[PDB]
Amino acid sequence: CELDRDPEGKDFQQPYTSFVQTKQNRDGLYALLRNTENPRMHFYQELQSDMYCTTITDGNSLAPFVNWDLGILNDHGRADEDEVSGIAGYYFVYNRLNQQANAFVNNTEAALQNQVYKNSTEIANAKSFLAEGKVLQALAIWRLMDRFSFHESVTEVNSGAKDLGVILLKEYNPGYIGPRATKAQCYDYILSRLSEAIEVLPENRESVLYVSRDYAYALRARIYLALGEYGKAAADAKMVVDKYPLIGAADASEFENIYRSDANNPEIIFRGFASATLGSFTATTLNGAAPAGKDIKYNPSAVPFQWVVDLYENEDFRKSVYIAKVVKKDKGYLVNKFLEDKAYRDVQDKPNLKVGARYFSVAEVYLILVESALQTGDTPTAEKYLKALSKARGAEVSVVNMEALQAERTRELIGEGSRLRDMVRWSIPNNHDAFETQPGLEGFANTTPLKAQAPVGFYAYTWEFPQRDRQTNPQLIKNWPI
Amino acid sequence: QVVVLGYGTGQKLSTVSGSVAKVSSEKLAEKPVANIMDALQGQVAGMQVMTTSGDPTAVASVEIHGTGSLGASSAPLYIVDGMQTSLDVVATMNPNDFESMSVLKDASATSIYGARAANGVVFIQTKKGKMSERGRITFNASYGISQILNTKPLDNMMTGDELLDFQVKAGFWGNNQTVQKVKDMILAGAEDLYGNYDSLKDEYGKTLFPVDFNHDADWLKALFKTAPTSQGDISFSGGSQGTSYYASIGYFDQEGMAREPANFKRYSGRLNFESRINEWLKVGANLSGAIANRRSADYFGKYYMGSGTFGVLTMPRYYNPFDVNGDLADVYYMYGATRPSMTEPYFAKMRPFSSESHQANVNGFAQITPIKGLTLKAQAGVDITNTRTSSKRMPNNPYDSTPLGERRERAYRDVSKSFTNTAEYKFSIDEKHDLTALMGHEYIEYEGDVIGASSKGFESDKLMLLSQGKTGNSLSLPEHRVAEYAYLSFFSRFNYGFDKWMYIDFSVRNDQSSRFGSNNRSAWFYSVGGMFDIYNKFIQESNWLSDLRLKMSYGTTGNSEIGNYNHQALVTVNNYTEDAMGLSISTAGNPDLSWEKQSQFNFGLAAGAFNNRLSAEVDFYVRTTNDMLIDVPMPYISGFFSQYQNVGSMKNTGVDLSLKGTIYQNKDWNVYASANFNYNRQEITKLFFGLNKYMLPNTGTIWEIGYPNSFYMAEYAGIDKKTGKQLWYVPGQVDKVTTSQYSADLETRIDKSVTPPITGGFSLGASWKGLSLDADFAYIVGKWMINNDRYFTENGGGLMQLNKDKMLLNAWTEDNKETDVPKLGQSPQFDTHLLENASFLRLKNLKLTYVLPNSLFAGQNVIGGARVYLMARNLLTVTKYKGFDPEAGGNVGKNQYPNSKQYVAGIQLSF
Amino acid sequence: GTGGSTGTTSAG
Repeated sequence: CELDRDPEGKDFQQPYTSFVQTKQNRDGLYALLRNTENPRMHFYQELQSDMYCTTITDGNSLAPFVNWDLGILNDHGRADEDEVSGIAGYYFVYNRLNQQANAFVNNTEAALQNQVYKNSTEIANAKSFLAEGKVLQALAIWRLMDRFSFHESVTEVNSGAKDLGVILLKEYNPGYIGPRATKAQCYDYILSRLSEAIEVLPENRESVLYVSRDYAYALRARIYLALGEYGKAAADAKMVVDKYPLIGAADASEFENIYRSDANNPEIIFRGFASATLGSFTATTLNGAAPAGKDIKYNPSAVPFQWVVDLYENEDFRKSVYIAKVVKKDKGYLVNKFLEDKAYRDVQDKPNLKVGARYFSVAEVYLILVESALQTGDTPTAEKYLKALSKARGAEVSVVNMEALQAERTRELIGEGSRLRDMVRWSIPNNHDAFETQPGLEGFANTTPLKAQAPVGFYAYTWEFPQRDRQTNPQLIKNWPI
Repeated sequence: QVVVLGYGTGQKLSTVSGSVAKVSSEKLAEKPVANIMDALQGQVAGMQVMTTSGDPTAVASVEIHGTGSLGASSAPLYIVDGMQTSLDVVATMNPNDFESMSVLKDASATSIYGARAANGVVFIQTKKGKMSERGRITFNASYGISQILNTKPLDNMMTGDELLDFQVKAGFWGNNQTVQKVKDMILAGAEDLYGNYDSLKDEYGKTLFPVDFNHDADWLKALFKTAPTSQGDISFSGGSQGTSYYASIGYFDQEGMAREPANFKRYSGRLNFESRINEWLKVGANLSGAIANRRSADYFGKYYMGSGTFGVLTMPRYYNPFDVNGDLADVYYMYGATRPSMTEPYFAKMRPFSSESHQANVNGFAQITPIKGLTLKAQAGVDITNTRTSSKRMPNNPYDSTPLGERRERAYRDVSKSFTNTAEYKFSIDEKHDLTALMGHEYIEYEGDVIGASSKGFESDKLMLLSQGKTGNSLSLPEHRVAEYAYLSFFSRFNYGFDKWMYIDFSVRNDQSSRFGSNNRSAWFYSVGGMFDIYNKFIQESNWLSDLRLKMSYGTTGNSEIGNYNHQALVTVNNYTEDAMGLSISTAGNPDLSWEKQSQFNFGLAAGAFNNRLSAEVDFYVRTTNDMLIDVPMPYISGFFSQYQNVGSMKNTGVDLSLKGTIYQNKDWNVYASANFNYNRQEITKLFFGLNKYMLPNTGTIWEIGYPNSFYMAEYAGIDKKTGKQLWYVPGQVDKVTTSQYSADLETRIDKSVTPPITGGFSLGASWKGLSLDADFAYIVGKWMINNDRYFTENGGGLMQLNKDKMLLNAWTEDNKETDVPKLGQSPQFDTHLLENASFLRLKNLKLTYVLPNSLFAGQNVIGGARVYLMARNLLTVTKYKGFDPEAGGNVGKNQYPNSKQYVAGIQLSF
Repeated sequence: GTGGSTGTTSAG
């Protein structure tokens, strides 16, 4: 007498019994990765850097991040049913992706062990599906280790929170009460997942929308750079950098017309599916754009400094696409990288400012390889690839001298949330008061100093675990001493 | 008496240790409503029952020994001579077939229905028919009327000529307007609305007047009526050598008192049969059926302008729904209306509804007695319900949005089945020792589904099939829902008795179920109990004491009224591209989902004096609930917003007592009385991850550790005589200080509990020469209720077009500065001044019967007797509530269906 | 009857 009943009308979580169940759960995992790793979730690492100043129209929404107000950042965020945003929103979305990737990988392994697939093509595909899930496990753990764990240069911490990392779920467990793991176990687990996933995936890229082994090479290069091991980063970035071509343009208009488009852009390694009705969003925090009739109005809540514009040459293409002099009807500069896409609108005349999600590009691999070759000692490949990236955008670099690298990495990865981690690695302090705003835009900005001084080795570069955690969990050690 | 508690044959009633309460067949029969539990308000001590609506299709809510859970249900287990039922299925059974009704409420009575008997169990037993030389026929017939309880909140409302003055002084009609300028033209211009429509273009001002100022209209007669009730039955009871039968056919029609329709009508039949085949076998079958047609008033509990009791209170008196002949018209008029508003019989005519339910119960047992004491019983049962409802919306009526019509059809099927196999053995070891041993197996299974299909766009009244709608855009997806569960169980029970004075019983049960999570699916429950007869051993005789028994027990039970599918991580649709679907997890489940385990300790004693003249029984219970269910809020490492796990603890401590007595005056007079009482106080022991207080979102209550769950609102301190604003108290800051500004930080825990602690009832009856008279009273004291209609009938600003209270005429102003009501430019909030004392004392029924004497039927061999009776239900109610009914609701009294008083008269020919 | 849902009611 068996007496369990399956709910009619919905499926539930268990080891898989066919192949179409595996394929549909994999598509659901990719649609979850689309909303987890947005550009909307990475504006908080970008606004905390030494680039932005807050304008008057801000209602203290981005000002806790720019002015470093540590009283609000200790328990910032919200992850209720209504909205998911903030530090707790970041923690919530990457933990949700990690839990559902654990469920998918364990179910596909338990299905491959019990021989439920009927032919050889389903097995040869299910092994690749499992190898796709391991990369998403490693990515969702690396994001939490990047933003909720200390560097090796931090001076004062909580007593005992120097070595530890994030909590490491290996199985599906929404009621998990456990302690933090060390940084060695977490980084070994990440690189072990990527090592197991690289040897299984095919060499060619089957689709842009799904994980390829080029993405695994590029992600392992980024993690090896962020730890600091430069020779292994050059070993893992050289296998992918020559596969994808750079942009082709002669003037800024066709560079804008190609770069905003997702399908015609040739240098995208991995992006999410985006259509006019499914999978598009408005990333209008940095520029603050809005549709007005048939045009765009701009009311930005944070504008860059004058040193940010002064790194950019006037004949550059990124001067018209990445940042833009459109504030106050052409008087000021905002960040216009994530503005829109021409293909995702309903009526072709009026805009709606919808942009798809991109997870990697070849410019990150170029900068990784030039940096690792300059630190290792290989000057010619470093200068070759850096002059190639400079000639692709129309502004040739003069001399590679380990500062023009910082200039090009600043010019290319603006808006993507990489300035804070690079500021940590290069031992750069904040210096928010020593910089000046735009001379052409005065009064719309404000010279408000920092609430908390940020020298090198400061603990506030890495955030704090949320307040609902570590109150219900007595085995948790927080990061900040205050 | 002999009570069958659980399984196996009955023991006794002075031997059981578990505090059961047996209700005989006098208190169940002759009742004029559909629910059978409502006739037990105030009879069984420690069981409170409240019917929260006056529908014919309403169902009472029963709670024995408090509310045992904050998170799951509280209703008991209702089983009917074997297999269990719902109250909607006992409502399709004739109550003249019930022989008894025993309520089992303490452990070592309930604890062999483990994982289902945390809330007690009601055990309804059906009649079996007496073995005699010739059988007997009994023919019952009744007729009654039903109407609304009290019309007290209409004594406070304004008239038309007062409401016009208050509205024009408040500035609702205009800035410089006045009466005889507002009265004459701006709203007696309802001829501009009554002129567009052809059916009433030529009839305005001749045979119907929508706006009338010379005298007010009666909205109670426009929204409530006096409704009949009929009932009849024929029953044949017979027997012979070994074989015994009881058959019955009956009919019961009851119509609701409101004008919006709600009827309950059934035709039912029963055949109980039991016959022994040979020396070692006996078979039997209980068969029943019904064809029941329900309909229920849906717009009660919601606020719509002109319906319910909200429409009696708030609709202004200068509007008139009648014509000049005193009958209800098709439409009435409100100001600013685009279309005229339909009255209640026209809206009942334009929106038909028809339900038909076919119900069958089949119950069968076979019993084998091979050896002198052994008894092997096997019992099977099926319970089948096929319902089929249909509701349409008629085309081409002029007072509507569109001339097109809609239709919807639904088919329901609920099939339940149950198997029970027991083996009993009883034997005496010595001349003074005795033992009984029972062990058995049970299997419960339920599956049910709903199918529905809808269509729209019809243009004719005759061409209203469902395959004649309009295609294209006027067609939608069907409805389809499926639920099911199953239970398996093995139980055992040992009854060891000494010679006369010591009895000890010990029981155990194992339950597995489809609802429990996949890591702990097997549940173990036990109980131990004992009764000591102190009169038969210690004090052998006395002059005033005739019986004295003591008993005590301890047991563990559980409550598996958790959902069918609440332990598993449901995946749903999350698409990636446009061609293929995706599935993603959306609830996270938990495999460790328990059965909400509770444990009860009980201690009591029962005495009887003056040779069983007076009788008393006192009971003390401590009932501790553990592992309750709450949809908890989760930490962020879950990746979800809820987990729905087992946390918390509660305890209910209480005392209940019951007295019965008999008084005399002669050899033919006979007076008797009874009175029972139950006090029950509860407290919440613990909660979630080390919390102390937790308020459930937008409910109105708070769960505080150390207190019962109370009301969580603002305090009210009245108005001030300086500026005349509302002043709420502050939680803390004693000096107490009041602030005029309202914020959500002014809320605190009120010291008034949600469930009423003190519950009781008392009966008194007399009998002279076959003419008897009985009267039963039922009281609930300590019950508070939020009166929601007083949000609308006495607010100063906002909702000004409605009828108000009379106490807004004494509003605070500069020349009138000593009152208790605020100014007119405000908006009242939900606070302490809406909590009202809903404690009541009802006279449940007054019944005067008369059996015709045996000398009148002497030569006639056909008719052997007769009975006549008059009965009045809900004759009086004393309370301090202001909302037409204190019983109809709980935590919130909305636009409610009041309970109704009824007068029935009946005959019964025992021919 | 229907027509306007006239509500600022509390939760049951």
